[PDB]
Amino acid sequence: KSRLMGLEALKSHIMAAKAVANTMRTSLGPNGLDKMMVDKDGDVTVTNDGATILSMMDVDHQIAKLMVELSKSQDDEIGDGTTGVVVLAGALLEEAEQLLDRGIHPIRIADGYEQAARVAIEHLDKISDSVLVDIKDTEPLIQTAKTTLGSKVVNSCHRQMAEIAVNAVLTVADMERRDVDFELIKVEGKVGGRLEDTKLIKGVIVDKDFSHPQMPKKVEDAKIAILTCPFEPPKPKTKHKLDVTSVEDYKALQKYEKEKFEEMIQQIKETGANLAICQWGFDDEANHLLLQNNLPAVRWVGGPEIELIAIATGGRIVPRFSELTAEKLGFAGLVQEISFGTTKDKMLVIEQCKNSRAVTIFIRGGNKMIIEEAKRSLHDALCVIRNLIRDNRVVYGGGAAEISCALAVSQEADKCPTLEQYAMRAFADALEVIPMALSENSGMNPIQTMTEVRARQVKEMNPALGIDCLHKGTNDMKQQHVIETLIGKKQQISLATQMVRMILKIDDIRKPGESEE
Amino acid sequence: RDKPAQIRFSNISAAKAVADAIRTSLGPKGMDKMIQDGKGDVTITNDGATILKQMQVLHPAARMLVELSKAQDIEAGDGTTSVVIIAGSLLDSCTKLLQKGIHPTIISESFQKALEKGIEILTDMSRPVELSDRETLLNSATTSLNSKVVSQYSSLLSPMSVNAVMKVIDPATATSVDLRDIKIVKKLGGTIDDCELVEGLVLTQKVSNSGITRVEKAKIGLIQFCLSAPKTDMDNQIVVSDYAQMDRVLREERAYILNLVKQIKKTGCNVLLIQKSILRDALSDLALHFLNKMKIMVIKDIEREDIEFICKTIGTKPVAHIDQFTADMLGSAELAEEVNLNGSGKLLKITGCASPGKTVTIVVRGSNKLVIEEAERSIHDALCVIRCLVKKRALIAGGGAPEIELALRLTEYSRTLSGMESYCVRAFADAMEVIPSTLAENAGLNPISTVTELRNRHAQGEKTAGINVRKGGISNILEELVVQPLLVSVSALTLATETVRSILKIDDVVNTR
Amino acid sequence: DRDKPAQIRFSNISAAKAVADAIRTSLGPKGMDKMIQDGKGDVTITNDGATILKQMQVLHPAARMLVELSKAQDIEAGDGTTSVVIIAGSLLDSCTKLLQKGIHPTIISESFQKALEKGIEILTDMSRPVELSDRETLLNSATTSLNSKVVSQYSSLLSPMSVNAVMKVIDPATATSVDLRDIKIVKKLGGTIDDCELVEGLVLTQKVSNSGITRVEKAKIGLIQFCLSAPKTDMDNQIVVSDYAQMDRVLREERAYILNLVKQIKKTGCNVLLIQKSILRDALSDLALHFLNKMKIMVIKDIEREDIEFICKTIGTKPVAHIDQFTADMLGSAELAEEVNLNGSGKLLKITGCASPGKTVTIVVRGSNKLVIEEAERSIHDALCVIRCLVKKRALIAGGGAPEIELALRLTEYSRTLSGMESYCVRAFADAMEVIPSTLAENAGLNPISTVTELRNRHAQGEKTAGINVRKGGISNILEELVVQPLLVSVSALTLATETVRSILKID
Amino acid sequence: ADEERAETARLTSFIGAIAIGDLVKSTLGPKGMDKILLSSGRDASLMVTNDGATILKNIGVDNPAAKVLVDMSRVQDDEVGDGTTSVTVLAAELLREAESLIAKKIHPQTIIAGWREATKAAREALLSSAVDHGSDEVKFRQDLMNIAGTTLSSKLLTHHKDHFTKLAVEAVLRLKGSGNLEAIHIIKKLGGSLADSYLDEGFLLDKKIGVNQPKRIENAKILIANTGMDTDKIKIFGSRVRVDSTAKVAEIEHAEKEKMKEKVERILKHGINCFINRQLIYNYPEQLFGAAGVMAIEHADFAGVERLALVTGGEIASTFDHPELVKLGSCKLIEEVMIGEDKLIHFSGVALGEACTIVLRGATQQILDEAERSLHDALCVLAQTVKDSRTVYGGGCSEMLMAHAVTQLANRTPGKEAVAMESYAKALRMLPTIIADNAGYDSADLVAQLRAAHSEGNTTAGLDMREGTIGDMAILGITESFQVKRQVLLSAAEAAEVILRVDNIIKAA
Repeated sequence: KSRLMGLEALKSHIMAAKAVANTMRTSLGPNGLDKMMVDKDGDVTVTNDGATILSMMDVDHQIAKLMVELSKSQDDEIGDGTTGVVVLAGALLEEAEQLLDRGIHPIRIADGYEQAARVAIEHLDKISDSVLVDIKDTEPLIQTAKTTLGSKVVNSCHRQMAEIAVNAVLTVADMERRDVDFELIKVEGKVGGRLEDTKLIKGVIVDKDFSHPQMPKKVEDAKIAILTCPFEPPKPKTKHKLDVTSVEDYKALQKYEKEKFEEMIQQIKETGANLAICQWGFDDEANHLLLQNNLPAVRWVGGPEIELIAIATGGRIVPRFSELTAEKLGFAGLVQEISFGTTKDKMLVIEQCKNSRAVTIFIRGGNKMIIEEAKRSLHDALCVIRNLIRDNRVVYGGGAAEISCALAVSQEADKCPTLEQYAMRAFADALEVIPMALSENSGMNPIQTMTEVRARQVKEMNPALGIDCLHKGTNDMKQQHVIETLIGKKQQISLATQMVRMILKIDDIRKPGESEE
Repeated sequence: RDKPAQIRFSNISAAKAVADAIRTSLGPKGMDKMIQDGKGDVTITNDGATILKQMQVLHPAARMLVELSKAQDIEAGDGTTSVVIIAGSLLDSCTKLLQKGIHPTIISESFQKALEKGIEILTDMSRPVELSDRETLLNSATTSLNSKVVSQYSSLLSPMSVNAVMKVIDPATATSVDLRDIKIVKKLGGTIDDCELVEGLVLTQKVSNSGITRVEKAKIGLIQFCLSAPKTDMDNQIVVSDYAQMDRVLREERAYILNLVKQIKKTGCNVLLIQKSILRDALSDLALHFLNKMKIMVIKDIEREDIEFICKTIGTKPVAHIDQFTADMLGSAELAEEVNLNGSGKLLKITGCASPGKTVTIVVRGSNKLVIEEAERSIHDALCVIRCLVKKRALIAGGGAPEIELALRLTEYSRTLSGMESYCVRAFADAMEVIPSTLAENAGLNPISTVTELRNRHAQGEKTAGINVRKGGISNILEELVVQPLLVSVSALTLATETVRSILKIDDVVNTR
Repeated sequence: DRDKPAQIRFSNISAAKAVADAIRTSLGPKGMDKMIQDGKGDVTITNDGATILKQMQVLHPAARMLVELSKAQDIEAGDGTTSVVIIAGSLLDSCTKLLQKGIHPTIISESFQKALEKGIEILTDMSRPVELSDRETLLNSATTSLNSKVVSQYSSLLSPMSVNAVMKVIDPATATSVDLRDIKIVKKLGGTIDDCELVEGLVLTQKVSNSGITRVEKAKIGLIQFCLSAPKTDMDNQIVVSDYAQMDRVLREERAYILNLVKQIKKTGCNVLLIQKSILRDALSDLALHFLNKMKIMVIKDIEREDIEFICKTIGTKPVAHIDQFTADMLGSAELAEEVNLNGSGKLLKITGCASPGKTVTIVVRGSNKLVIEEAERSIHDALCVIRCLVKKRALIAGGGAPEIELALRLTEYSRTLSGMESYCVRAFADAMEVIPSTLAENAGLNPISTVTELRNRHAQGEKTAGINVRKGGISNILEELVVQPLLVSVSALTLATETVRSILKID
Repeated sequence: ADEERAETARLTSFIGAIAIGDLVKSTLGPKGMDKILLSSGRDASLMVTNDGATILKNIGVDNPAAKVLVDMSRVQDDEVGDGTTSVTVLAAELLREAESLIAKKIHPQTIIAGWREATKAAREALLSSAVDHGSDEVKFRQDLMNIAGTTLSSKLLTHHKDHFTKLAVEAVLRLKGSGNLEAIHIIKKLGGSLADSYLDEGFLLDKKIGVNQPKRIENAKILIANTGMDTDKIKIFGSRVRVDSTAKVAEIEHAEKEKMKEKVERILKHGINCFINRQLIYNYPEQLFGAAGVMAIEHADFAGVERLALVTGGEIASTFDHPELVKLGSCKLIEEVMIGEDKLIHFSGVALGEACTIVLRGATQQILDEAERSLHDALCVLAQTVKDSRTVYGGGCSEMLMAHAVTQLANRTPGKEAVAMESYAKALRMLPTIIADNAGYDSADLVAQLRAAHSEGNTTAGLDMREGTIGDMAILGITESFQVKRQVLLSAAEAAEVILRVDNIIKAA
């Protein structure tokens, strides 16, 4: 049995954590550097967004396991700082450690970090503006959704993705609460186009069942028929072969399909669309004979899809042929059949104004990894406004806010004294570590560029201008247009200052001898 | 390459542990050192203020600190550990700042900027107290003497220290009352009770026996002249082979010189400090006792101390052979007094003389030199802390306590500088909290109760005050009667700043062959 | 690095001389046998280049280049398997240093491959033309090589039969390469040497015709790559009887295949039929083949494919794998075709005369027993080979490695004439020729060290006269005891060294 | 999953990817020396390469940063054709720089920074060395003939290039401003000589059903079909494969014949004289097409039936889903004709005028597929050369030009950017070392003189690996098209810059 004492556990918790924290701090900003992922299979992928890459990273060490779990709740509400929490959660870490190695209790300064976290929050909440609106946010969202794409996937602004990312939110932002959730719009990766090729859709879309291209591709009404029941004769993922008692009975079999096509087209016709969304992909030899009866059936698409596209309209799926009902059929403001990619077939585009419980931005890319990180772009540009929806709020800096956030916490240390002065010592500096650690991964001295805004924070307060994430010569967090929700920074603090305290939870570091295996 | 870092780190390493093993300081802490040396020699050492100098350490930065140990002791004479205790307080930040992306140059002026601002704030916590005030002399001596060897004889030494300084005092807040000025002499016999402040110049020489002058009318000593006699400076062709002719040479040699010493007493001399050189034998043992037949106080091989002080005070120069008589370059003397208290000790006391408005000569006595040195180093450091208060008129927190006051407040200037070295300042501005908790270091069990408190004890006391390190109990660090002039602490910071800043420029590997 | 590649190519350079050295003291019959343990762990006694390299061998790229060397000599010639392996390590000494002498290995190669050109230029210049249309001058340098070499006994009998095949198969004056494709090496079991024959049509290994014609005129050469048995499942025929009520019903359609394809043979008409083996073809109905024989077609049932191959291309019996492909036209037309029990014992279908692509002759190796049939092989074949070398490069030359030492002397001075950074290259190149007869003047005994010294000087003096008598192994005449290189036996090994070497020098 | 920080991954990035840039630069130039191909894990059989793409495709590499280059190698090799071994080394050339720069304290951010702008500075200097040749057809003729076979130089088989490039330029000479490589039907087919590699005007099939289908036809209608025959496609003419009763399995064959026979009808009733099937044709419908005057070619080439659909104007049958209904391939000429040793079915009168069949004839397929590997990369450059008719002066000429350009720009820049940008144009100066040292001749002579030559500036004298010495680029044929360079100048610095942002590598392997 292994028995660690105090720092020993901590020191054991220090090893990979800072090393993991080290990989974060060179990822900070465009100054920072992406984290490549080579899988357990050896799959080589450039990635980011710590919880993402920390999910790709295999967490054996304990403290890293929360780094996946902590940063999870970080990415959801915020979208950024997931790579930045482990920075501070690694930065504030050896803050306490050296204090613990200065003889300072975990009983002592650990509260002081949260106690300095609130006041840094309290300080942060002043920095820049807790205020935005559905109009203002757009420009922060522009400089978000330009750079969110313009960091991960490309460095350029792609507008059709940029504001469609924010308007997708803005489309379901006002659907609920004046607050969207992160599922309440969806990002659907498929590549038929380039990156810039995308589909903003107020409902979910799929590639329509095509049992032959030459058969007419049609779309009608506003509405769709979402079908567990037969749209035409259903097929239950099972072959049906040709058995007819006579050579004439085969051609007599031919009518059975087409008549049951239009009959159950007519049975779908009155109810919704003329089109299927059918939980059963039916015989594609027969399906294109119904595509020869036209009114295209969408079939051979997931059983979860009929569920999906139904609920996305707030509707249902018709379970039985006798159960056919317009409400048991899905909806849309417009169902349209639109080409997926430029050259390929026309995917059924279901744009749902009869409800939108997910407004799906559909995205195309030259490649996955770019459309991925364009998706992975959108998600953050989607997440940052998920802060904005709740409080329309932002801030400018990690090298403006924090050095200023620290500046309050700075002398507040000796305003503390006894216990948490060494905390708000070790807190304030740990804040300025991020502009340091970003100036680190910048081409600049992490001390001097931190000294830069240090002098500036000895001058300007609550600065809209702070060090360079965008790696410019001028450092203006407003005009670097590094834009982060003051909710997020606040939540990040709450989340980043969190883990370090949590390793102190109870007095038991006690293991049977296995704390990792 | 790697060569600069390691040894520079080792300069920060080997010297730090030495400087870390330092702080047991201020009184009853730790256990005594009966020291088997690196050579095995066994030696008992206590009160590490002196042990600093006594400590024998090699390695470039480690031996530097013993040479830096006198740095506080050389000019001041109070709180000799103050520079050595902070010799590692800078080495605290050294590692980090080299590792922080901060250049040894940026660390170099960092020591300066921390030194610059440090001694600045210390002036605010320096309470100016009168430079000539008997108390600010007596109590500075007392407080020191309380920490120095004798705490009882302090009441004798402190005014004698005052009276020795107030005689030589050149009242100022600048340099006055030097150590070359006050002449501290030791006499076997008497007592520390009989340790005598003597305004006039008292030469400590080896005087032949007694029946010599304790009395007035003496022309002063410091003579280099030999006595020319047959078989001394004069040619004798009398050949020595047979014992009788070998006998004939000493008798003319011995019979003649007694007239020479009469000529020496004819000069008015009851005292001769004889050159430690020999012109031939210079003054022979024939001549020396003939000098003692004339009641002339005579020391062959006289110390260098009574050679320069007799030049400094009495204004004395050698005089020629007494056949050639003298130029009377011997300074003015009147009372040539050999104190025999139970006959112990040979002490030449010149009461009245030429004097340079200075040089009190204080006779430090006792049953033995050990009893004497109980007073001497005490009265010296009492003179010194008085001299320090004559040097700098003030009394600050004693025993390293104000550095923790300087700690917090230099952390404020860590923000005011807002520079790359402001971080450096910050690292060291928190590295001055180390000493009081660390002074407690070495004694015993269940340790930690001392540590963060002594940190906080000023921190909790805002920028005002904390517990005294040498006294104890929650009070003002500054006003205790553990008090030292501002000089001592601003000295220490100035001293460790440089030698430790040299480490920053210590680089590669270079050794004189 | 080029150096790791060098160290590789040095290892290539090294290992290429390593196992090839077993060939070098093996040069000629005076070159010595090498007992060679094998991957099976078996002693193998071999004096020859083609056998030694290809028998026991290893994984090194040089060993890969070894087997290429005699082989590329073989497809060119089949003559000089050893000598072509002797020229490599020769140049491999000319090669290695120029690297170490500060010359780039492409410059080294573009030297030697060009140094080849200029170098081997004078070989044919040193050489002598001989008549490739005249049977003797063919047979001469054929047998003169065979007089210079081992095979005599049945050669001097079958070396004119070689040329008898060669004279027949030589259309032009340069006699092209006399591709031995125009000749057919065949073996009858019974019979003696003198039974060895040359037939314009093709002799076929065995034959099977049961009720059929043993000798047939103007013979349509049939090819059955189809079956005479209806396709197989559990039987030869299509008959599998599980019921009689069904058997009457099975009776109806199983009557055709045995009739039709059989009759289709004589419906298109056939005087002959080539049929691969009842193992090579699924089933051959004898009950059908008997009637097929009895139709008085000449059936060779179970005939080997590679003769069929030589029948298909050389005498023009075009592929029939199918009824869609079975016509009277894709049949060869045999001016005579005969099953022959004559020429000793055993049956052979002999197409005698045919309409043929190229000039097709079947030279049937024969002898009182099997080895004497095998003695008849190189008896026809070796001459065919030394002929096909003499014809492909028309001129003959005095052999024995004198032209090695002869032109080794010269090209040096002409290399030295080139100057440039490749003069030292081409001279090293030119030198390499000397070592081949050295080993020869070594293996034949006594002093190679002397031999090439005077010779290359004699080659500035008498040249063609003074040379290496393979029997003597010293300064002598390959003219006095006749050693003739039909140029291609020499012309083959010329570039093959430089080529793989150029490659392996260019090889990283 | 193990996090690789800066120098761990980055050295691992250098050691592989620069050496990946090495054995390929060992192949750089025709006198880039032959590399015996020693395969990793399989296929001990050894080719010997003058082109490093082989090694990249042959030999797998464990270095992930090196796993990137082979793809970027294939980016060039597929998309751009030539520039394949070159895109790998110039990155390594820029990586050799970042060897220092990283350990020289320069963050890879900055290392990209200059190379961001520096990439165009060479591009722009190579836009300056970009000058339109081929502005005339005779120019275009020789401008193709310039960079057509120039694509084939380092590529192992530059010899039959004589016949090959003439073929290669003619087909693209026939393109006449409209690049079509599908209108060029690529047939690699054994038989005859390698100089017997051929270009047909028309379409062609290496597939020959035989002579039991009509061989030559004029005004022939070609059915382009996946239509099956024994395969039993739709629209029952008689029982297909099924069991509907006791004897229904027996009603299959004879009525499957009728089904095969009316799958003659449906196919024949197009009025075709040729039925070209990308799928099987049963012998009865086959021969009943042969009896219908229809040439029915079994399992005819996928790309062929596709190009026959493209070049001849044919539609695929939708796999008999157009029994009578599919638009025919129409080629007025059917020729079953022997190129090489094999009768090949030639189709002329095809819809496209640029429609051609280049028949690459192997005397051996090792050179044949090599001819085809040397074929299309030219055609890649050729279609590029078609669209942009122009050159850039290779052999280090524009390299050193760009080198002296970007460096003197790296001399007028020289902020953080030149730290990359001086590192940049040195690669432009370092590749001229590679080919000349491949040529086995001092670069420090030539390069530093080529420097002086391009420090005077030069479009003409450049290092000729043919001569192994500095020599003219007048458009001598060693003057490269602007086509590949811009692509390599784009593609090469990328993988460098790509790894420059990701030094952080998380490895669960």
